[PDB]
Amino acid sequence: MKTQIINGVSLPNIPWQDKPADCKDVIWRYDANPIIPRDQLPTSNSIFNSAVVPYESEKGKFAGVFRVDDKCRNMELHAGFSKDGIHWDINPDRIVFEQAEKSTEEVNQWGYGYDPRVCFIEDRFWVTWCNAYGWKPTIGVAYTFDFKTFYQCENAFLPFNRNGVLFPRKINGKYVMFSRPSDSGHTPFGDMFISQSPDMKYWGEHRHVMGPLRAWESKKIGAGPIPIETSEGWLCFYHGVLESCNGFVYSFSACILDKDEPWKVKYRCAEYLLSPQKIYECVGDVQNVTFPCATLVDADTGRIAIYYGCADTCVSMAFTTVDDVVDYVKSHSSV
Amino acid sequence: MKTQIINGVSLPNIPWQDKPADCKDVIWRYDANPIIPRDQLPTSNSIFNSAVVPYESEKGKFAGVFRVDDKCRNMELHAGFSKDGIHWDINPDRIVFEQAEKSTEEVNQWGYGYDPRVCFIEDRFWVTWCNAYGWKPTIGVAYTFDFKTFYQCENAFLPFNRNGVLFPRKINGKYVMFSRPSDSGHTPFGDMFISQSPDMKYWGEHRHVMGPLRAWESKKIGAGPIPIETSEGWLCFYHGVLESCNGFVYSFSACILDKDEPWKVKYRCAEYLLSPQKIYECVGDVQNVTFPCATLVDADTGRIAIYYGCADTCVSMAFTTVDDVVDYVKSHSSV
Amino acid sequence: MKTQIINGVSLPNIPWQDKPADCKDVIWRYDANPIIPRDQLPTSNSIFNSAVVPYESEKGKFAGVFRVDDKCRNMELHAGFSKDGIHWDINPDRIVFEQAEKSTEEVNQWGYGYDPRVCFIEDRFWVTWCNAYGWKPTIGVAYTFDFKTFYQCENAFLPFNRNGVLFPRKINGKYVMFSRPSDSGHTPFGDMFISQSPDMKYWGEHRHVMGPLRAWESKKIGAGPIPIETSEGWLCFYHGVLESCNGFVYSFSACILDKDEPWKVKYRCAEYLLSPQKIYECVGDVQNVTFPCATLVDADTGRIAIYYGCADTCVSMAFTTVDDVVDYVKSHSSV
Amino acid sequence: MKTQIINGVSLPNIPWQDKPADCKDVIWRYDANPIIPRDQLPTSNSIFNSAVVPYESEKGKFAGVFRVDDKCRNMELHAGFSKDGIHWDINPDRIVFEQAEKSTEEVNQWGYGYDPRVCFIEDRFWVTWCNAYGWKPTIGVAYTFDFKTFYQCENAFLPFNRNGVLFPRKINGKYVMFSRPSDSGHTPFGDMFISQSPDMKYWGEHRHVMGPLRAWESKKIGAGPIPIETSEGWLCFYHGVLESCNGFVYSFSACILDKDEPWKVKYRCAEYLLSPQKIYECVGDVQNVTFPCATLVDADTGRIAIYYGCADTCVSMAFTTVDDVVDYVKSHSSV
Amino acid sequence: MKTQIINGVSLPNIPWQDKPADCKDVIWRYDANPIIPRDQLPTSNSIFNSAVVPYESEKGKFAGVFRVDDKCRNMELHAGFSKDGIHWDINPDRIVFEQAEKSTEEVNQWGYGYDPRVCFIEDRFWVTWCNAYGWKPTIGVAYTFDFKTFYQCENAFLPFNRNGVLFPRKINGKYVMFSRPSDSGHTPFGDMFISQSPDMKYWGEHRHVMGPLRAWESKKIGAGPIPIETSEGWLCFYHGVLESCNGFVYSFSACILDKDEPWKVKYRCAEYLLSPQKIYECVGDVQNVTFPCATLVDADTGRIAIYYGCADTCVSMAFTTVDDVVDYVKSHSSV
Amino acid sequence: MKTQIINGVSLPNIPWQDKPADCKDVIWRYDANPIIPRDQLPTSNSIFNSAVVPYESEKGKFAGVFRVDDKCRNMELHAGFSKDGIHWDINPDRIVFEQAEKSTEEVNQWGYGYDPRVCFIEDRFWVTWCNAYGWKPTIGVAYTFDFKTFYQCENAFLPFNRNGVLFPRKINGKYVMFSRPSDSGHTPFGDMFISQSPDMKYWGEHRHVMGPLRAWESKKIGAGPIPIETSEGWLCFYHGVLESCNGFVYSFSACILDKDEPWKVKYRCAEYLLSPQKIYECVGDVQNVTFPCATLVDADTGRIAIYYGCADTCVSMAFTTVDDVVDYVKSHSSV
Repeated sequence: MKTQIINGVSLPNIPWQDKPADCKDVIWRYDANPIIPRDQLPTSNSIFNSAVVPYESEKGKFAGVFRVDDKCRNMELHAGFSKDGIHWDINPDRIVFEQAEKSTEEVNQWGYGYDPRVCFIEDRFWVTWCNAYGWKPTIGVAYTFDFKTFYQCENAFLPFNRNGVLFPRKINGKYVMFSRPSDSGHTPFGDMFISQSPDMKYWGEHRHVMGPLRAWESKKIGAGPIPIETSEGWLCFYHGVLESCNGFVYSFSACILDKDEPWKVKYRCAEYLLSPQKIYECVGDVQNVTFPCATLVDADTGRIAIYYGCADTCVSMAFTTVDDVVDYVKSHSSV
Repeated sequence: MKTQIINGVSLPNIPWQDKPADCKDVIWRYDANPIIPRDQLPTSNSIFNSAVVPYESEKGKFAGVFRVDDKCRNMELHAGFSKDGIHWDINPDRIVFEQAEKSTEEVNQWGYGYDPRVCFIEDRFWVTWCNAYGWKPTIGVAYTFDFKTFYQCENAFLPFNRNGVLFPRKINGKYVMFSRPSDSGHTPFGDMFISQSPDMKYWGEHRHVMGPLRAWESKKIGAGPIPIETSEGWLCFYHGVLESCNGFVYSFSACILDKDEPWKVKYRCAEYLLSPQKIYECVGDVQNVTFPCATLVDADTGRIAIYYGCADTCVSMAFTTVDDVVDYVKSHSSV
Repeated sequence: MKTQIINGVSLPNIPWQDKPADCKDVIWRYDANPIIPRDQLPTSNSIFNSAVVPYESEKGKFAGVFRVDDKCRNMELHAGFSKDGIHWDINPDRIVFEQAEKSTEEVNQWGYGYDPRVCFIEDRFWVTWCNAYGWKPTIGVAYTFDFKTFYQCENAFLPFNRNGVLFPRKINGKYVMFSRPSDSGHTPFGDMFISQSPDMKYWGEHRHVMGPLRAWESKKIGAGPIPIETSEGWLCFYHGVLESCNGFVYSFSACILDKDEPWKVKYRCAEYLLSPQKIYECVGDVQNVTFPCATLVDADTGRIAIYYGCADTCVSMAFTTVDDVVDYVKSHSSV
Repeated sequence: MKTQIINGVSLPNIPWQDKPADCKDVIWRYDANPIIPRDQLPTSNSIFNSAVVPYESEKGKFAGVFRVDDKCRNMELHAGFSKDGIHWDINPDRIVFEQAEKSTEEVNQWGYGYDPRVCFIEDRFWVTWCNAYGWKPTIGVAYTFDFKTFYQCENAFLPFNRNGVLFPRKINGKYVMFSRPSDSGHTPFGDMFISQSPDMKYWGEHRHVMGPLRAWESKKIGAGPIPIETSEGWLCFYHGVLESCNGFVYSFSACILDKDEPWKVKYRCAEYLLSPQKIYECVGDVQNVTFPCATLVDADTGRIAIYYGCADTCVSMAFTTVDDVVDYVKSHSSV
Repeated sequence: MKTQIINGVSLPNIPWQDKPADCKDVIWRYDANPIIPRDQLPTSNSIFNSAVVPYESEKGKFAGVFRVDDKCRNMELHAGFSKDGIHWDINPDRIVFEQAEKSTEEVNQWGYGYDPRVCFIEDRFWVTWCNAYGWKPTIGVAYTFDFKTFYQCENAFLPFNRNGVLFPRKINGKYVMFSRPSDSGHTPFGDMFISQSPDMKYWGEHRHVMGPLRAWESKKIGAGPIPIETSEGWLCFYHGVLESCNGFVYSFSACILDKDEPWKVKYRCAEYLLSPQKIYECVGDVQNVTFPCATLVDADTGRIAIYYGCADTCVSMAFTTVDDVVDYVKSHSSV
Repeated sequence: MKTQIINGVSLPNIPWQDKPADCKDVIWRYDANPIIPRDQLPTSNSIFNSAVVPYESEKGKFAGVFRVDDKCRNMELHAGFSKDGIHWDINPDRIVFEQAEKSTEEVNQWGYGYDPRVCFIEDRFWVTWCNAYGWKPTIGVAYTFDFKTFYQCENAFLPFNRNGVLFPRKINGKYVMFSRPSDSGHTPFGDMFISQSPDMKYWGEHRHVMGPLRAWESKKIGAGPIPIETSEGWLCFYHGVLESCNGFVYSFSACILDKDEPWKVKYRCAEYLLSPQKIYECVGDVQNVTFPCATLVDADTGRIAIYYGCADTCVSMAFTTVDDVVDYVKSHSSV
């Protein structure tokens, strides 16, 4: 492989399909999407925008935290497990957080939770999600050792904020998180930022990453899945939005960020890499949405399994390789 | 049956399919939806949101008033008839009202009409619909004995108002109608109210029923079909709206209102009972709409057939029972 | 006088100043405006848009219901009295309504109230105002014999409505009220309607009066003071709104309506008769507001004394005659 | 035929399918739509709203200019060629314009271009499109002899303008062009205009054609394909927009314009002639759009083949005849 | 003087006051503003944004075209005359236009007109203003020889457009006009353009001049008075808008455009030269507006008298010199 | 004094004027407002919303940071000095920040700054303001020892945020700062929050304080001057906004927060304590604004001198006492 994975893991059992002969694109979709349908739970209206990591357990080789909206259209998080990373066993009830410290008992009342991202750091799995604080969106933080008990920490930021995604390790001795300042409604703007923390409680040294640039990403952008560490820097899949007369179209692509200062962009692909085109992407609760929240990387082969939400209804998968994405990113670089 | 139907009628011939074994919902769809396609009339752009009652005719056992939108996209009411309540013979031409009284000859000019509701009271069938008075939406009122001639009455209210639905008997000596104060466009709000009339002309004693509450019904709500009288009080299906970044999603559910003072809520289901999920509910003139304007009830068995507009394009059917709805309403109740 | 006053009163004591020689306008202002300053009460933020009638009491020859906004910016009604019609003794505290019938003890909770209109009809003074019902604007209704105790009746209408104004007698056996269908915010529209009632409780036979026409009244219109009965028909001052890039401009003018069917317009003045031009009309809590809620008419001479809110801050007076207004409306008429 | 085609061309090779026996419409759809899928090019996100004329070359009997949106969602024009008018060989790469005079070398920088219209005038093919001038939409103007080299002229008008369409000959000594004053975003208004030029550089004598009228066209209208010259006058297919709560629905119909003063409407069909109803018209990048930019007319038979955009995603075809349309337009005329 | 006036006139009688010793600004105000009060006509609501030129007649040495809004708030143009350029004799009645050619008898029906600009070219005075075409704003054109009879020509452009200002001579043998593409309401955007015409009927070769830039001019800009020809190029006073939470603030400044191609900016002052600060500029029908439509320039001294609208209520005057303004524009230039 | 000032300062030379005999208010205005006019500096468009503390220097007994908007309408901070606290010597030029550490030389480029607040903490003066990071509002942080050199630190938070106000000592060993999550425009919402920091660099443990409540503060609220420590807890003046049809009205009041957990509201005055009512408050750049950013407190007497911006135009002074404010706040408390 021309581009090496750093601090990756060996995933010979990575969900995978080969790139169809007629497929002329960098990324190709799994041939039996969606892998998690809207009604997989008795109480679920939709299941989408969901986080997955390799994790060995009684129920399989992968685990995850899943955005589940019930028939009240309440937004919740459910833990889930899988042997092959495709057919998922999702807890019927929501994660009920325990507080890591007693000092956050008052403040962390449950309201809602959506769009989680999950990664392992040094000794545990960290969950971020869009958490309600007094019914306002900010970034929630929790950790878990076993995806059974979840320990909630302080919300990282003030509202209004969304798309909080942790880098998978400390950089220069500091935890680093993508976020994306927003508002109280259907946010019509959006630049990506990073913020830094020595202890995962106090955040600062905020740095602007990038903002809306090309047409497909002209209205707003946001961080997708956990950054992938690479010979070239941080490989970051991200979402971008185009505004039509009828609403929003959510596509995603990728950029490469400087290894030591992730807010500096080395390359940024000028094209989307996947956009709403199939029936399950264009038809649902929210039309024309493809929203990546997790990837699996096999460091041995550089194969990538991408999980993305479709039309805010279901979860689908797609495949590509680190070499293929990096190559295309660099060969079609914006600015 | 645990809950009794009060002042109901015997309908052994009610359109009916049994609940499938795989089905985990309170309400299940007719397996051959839609029952009325958009192009059933030579001039129809769409047929939806329509009123249906038992009525013994030369042309069948059921009659109705149908919202028909033509290829001007004008909005009109058409009388229809059916033997089985599933296959309909809809008049090719619109209802042309006659004024019940001379005193409305000048006032009631025909501009538009949509979303009729119809029920029998005492000696005749009463029709309500969203009626244009100087191209502003209010509640039109009319009656008929035969679904051949329609006698138009005074508009019940000042604009701007929509979703006028009559209770099917007097209550404490007065006619009672649901309505839903609106504005001059795509109304971004809406609470259910009742008004009271001794004579079907003068209205007053306005009482607030309820407003938006759960996420699925957070933008606005409004009355659906004619209220059903039960031992628990009034069973009322109603629509609720969720606003996404791309627009509105119309779902519907049910509440139970006090027998004597129906603006007082006894139970209200926190969950929708049906939401736009099939292709014909999600794709059409207005995506993501399931909109109930009529139900049939067989008082002998408690079976309910529900007619509902789909994507403002066609008319579909769903089934449930009074007991199933009531049990679920009571056990999943909001406030 | 050329135009006669019908069913008026002898008011030789009417507040008055003669038309200055250098005046060219149909309506001239009192020379020591405002007559009621924003801070006349210890708790008042502003006092404006207020109602006045001849009433003989110990505290004088005139009575009224005044809109008072307090230093919370709450909207309240205070009763008031005056010997000359110019200097006002206003109650320091809000009218606390008593329910006329027990049937409204539940429904009529006090939320807020503004823009009263008042007239004597056959045996008492009737009061209308914009009344909160569940914090939504509609028309409140009350009566009083002595301006000391106020008896609240049913709200005449559903929200959202404002500018409810009674005609000062029954017409064809029915009470008649101006109103103006509105919305839940700073309403960007507005036509005048009348509604009719046999008993001041149930309302129906709604009729359209008129809508925005000329530029000065192009955004919205609304009834002002009590209709004045005349040889020409009903003389009605109404406000109209023009929208600039910075907000609204409230002026007012007059129309003449058919005696028998007051929704039919006989004459309507193309120009405003007064608009915001003085410092106390242009600067204040809401700039450029000129808003009449009462007139006194001396039937013996045709003298009219106009009370009008200025900049939503204070109350001011202006003067004109019935013949002048009538001549000018008829000779400068729209449609 | 009852109506004759004036100044037309003999097109016995026109793409054509007969009206189905079950078709009850003026216009019927090709039965294998779309004819150009979104991904016909390796770089194409979507191909729609496209211009076609008869033109003899080595690659076929018809040529075109096609709107292609690439995977950055940039808007470009690509020339294309076809043997039958149904299977199309479109250039992989955009038209790179040459300037006709040196005088426009400075101002005509390429930004974007979409919705081209093309017609033959005396000695060459003219192209109009929506051209960026400083990223504001206006009407770009060019000509070609071979569809291989394109020569750009002066932008016809100031921004903001869209839907510029040329009449296929001079009228009263002058070139005549449809356009449609717009704004800087998703224009929520739109009337059709004509402007006149002696030389295709300077435009003047601007004339209003018509504005939104019927419901299906209530929000805005614009010109579609090249006007067809006829014994009854100019036959002009046009698009019209209705606004639902979820956005815009684009439909199209026809009108007939006076032969010598084409701003004067003679007839105007009250109904749409085609509206978004099939799955490739309702689902896509932009839901519910059918947008006609080109027709082919066989003057011998009166057969018409219509090229129209679907869902801003793909290109489709429909068929009708000059007589069928003209008769329907004249028998179902608005005003 | 350092900067010379080109093609100017000797104006020893120019209205003038010397700069106060305490004045630290480039432009100082006349000390008895307004020079034209809102009520100078018996019918006028407001008189503002008005055009003025030197012109010898029986009524004085200056003549002009004045925007008068009457008590309907209709917008009209009135002719006016002055002996001293300060006290004005304004015709009580509107200019009623005569068509230059009979070919515009039909189109040029009068709707409204405002914001006139006037300059002498070769042999007559040319008048532009914002003219209604079918109640939409565009630029009207007309000429006069004596300011008594006015000859209307073709509207120069399509709607929507405002701020049409002619250069006072041909340039490269073409008429040159500033305009400012707008929209149907209170336009929230605006760049300056020029267009070119060989005959004042057909217009083309459109060139972008400049856009909003500095904070005080961030929302939109527009041309002011007739360009003044100097040895630095064209001295062009222009208006620019800032948006606060309460509305717009209109200030004005100056730029210097290239002699040969006036769409190329040589200098552009970063600061405003005058902004709303006085009571008559800040209080009125539209608060915070200072709007220049005319200047007199005495070529032998470089004195400049500026006429400008204040709060869309009245006309005021200010003074400066060509040298003062050119030095300041250059030494405080933007880009 | 019933209430004590904790950790206060002896200020016998506090600017002061005794309450007028006819003053029926908690707070009374200085009788020669403004104390700083819009044009005190040669460059200044307006000077308002400014920060003031006691500080012994060569230029006086008080110092501060002043918001100066220049004649580009750029927003700046200027240091200033005063002998009496009423007559100010303000630097003609902006504060150019030094970076406290080189780690912020890249990130902290100057764009704009406004609404400064200043207080002493342990060994230096800390400055917060609304600081542009990539032209997005957030809270800037700096310190000074002498008001001559200012050392900039890291922005406390992500955009979008404003009204950052530091408590004047550590609480529980942490710095505590008011802020107010906003958006990218004229923010139509706003709640007060605090955030906590060990080191003035990293922030967390965010706590909701309060949001809009009473009509005068129905739209949004925000922290005003530095919190004052008191026997009753933290005395905090804050601004509140009401929205009319014409824009915003900015008033201000006071609340009392828990000494140890300042996000917990003990008392909250239901009424405003000062609103826009004088000509310098109601008329100017932004109408109807009274915005407090600094108080002086004499701990010996309880005298409070209040600095506040008026109409975004000038600075005024008001007067009150701790006991007067605390008593009124306690006896007129909201929730």
